[PDB]
Amino acid sequence: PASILVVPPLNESPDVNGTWGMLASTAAPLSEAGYYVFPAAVVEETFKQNGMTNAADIHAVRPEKLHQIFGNDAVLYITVTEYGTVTTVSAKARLVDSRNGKELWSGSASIREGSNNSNSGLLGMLVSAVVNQIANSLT
Amino acid sequence: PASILVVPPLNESPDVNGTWGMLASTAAPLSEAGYYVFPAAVVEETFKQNGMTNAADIHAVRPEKLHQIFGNDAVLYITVTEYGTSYQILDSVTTVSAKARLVDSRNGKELWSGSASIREGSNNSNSGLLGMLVSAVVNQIANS
Repeated sequence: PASILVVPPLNESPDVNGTWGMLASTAAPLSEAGYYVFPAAVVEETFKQNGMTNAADIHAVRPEKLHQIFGNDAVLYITVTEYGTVTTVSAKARLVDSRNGKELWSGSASIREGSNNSNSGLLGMLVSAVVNQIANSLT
Repeated sequence: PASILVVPPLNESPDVNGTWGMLASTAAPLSEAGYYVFPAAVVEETFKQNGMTNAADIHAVRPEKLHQIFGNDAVLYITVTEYGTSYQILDSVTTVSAKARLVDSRNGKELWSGSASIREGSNNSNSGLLGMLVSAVVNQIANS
C-alpha cells in the first residue's frame, strides 16, 4: 500500500468538535511512515463535487468506488467513539485495501488526562512508551 | 519542573515482559518536550548501588528521598496495568494500557497525570499506523 485516502472520520461522540482538526493531524505521521497521503483539499473538493459532505455517507461508500475516483491503494477509516471531560478521547481505525475491501490493519486507542493539568508533552511521552512496548511484543 | 527522574515502571500485568525496555523509551519524547532527564542505565545503576532493583520497592520510596539522591525536580511514575493478547480464532488482539503521574519531588504534589490504552489486531501489526492513531488522538486532546 503506497498510497492512503483518509476520509473524514466518523464522530460517535456527543461533542461536535470531537473530530475537528483530526483528519489534518493524520497527514504527518502517515508520510513519516512512508505512505503517500492524498492531499486533503483536493479530496474534500472531490467529495463535494460528487454530492457528499457528510461523514456517515462517505464511510458507507464501497471502497471500490473510492478507488475508481482517486486511484488510492488504501482507505483509512477513523471513528471517534469517546470525546469529553479529566478529558478522555477514544478512537478506532482500520486501513482497507481499496480494490477488494480487504482489511489491512486495525487498531484503537483511548487516552485520558487529568483536567486539573493539561500537557501533550507528557501525554505524548506516555503514548509513545505504550506504542514502543507493543512494537516489541510477540508481534 | 525542568529535571525529571523516571523510575523503573511498575508492572501490574501477568506478563513479565510488560515493562522491558520501557524506561529507555521515555528519554526521547521527554527531551523533545524540553525536560532534562537521566539515561536509563544511569538511574538503574544508582538504585542498584543503593540496594534497590525491584520496581515496587522504588515506587514506595518517598519522593523527597529520591530528591536527596538525584537532585531531581520531579519524579515520573509509570504503571503498566494491561499487557497481552486475547487469542481468538480469526485473530488475536494485543492490548497495552499504562497510567502515569508526575510528582514534585520536594513536596510530593502531583503535577500531571494521564493514561493510555492501545489495542491492535495481531494478524496485521504495524507500529507506523498505531503511531499515527495515537498521535491523532493526542492532537484532539491538545486542541480541546
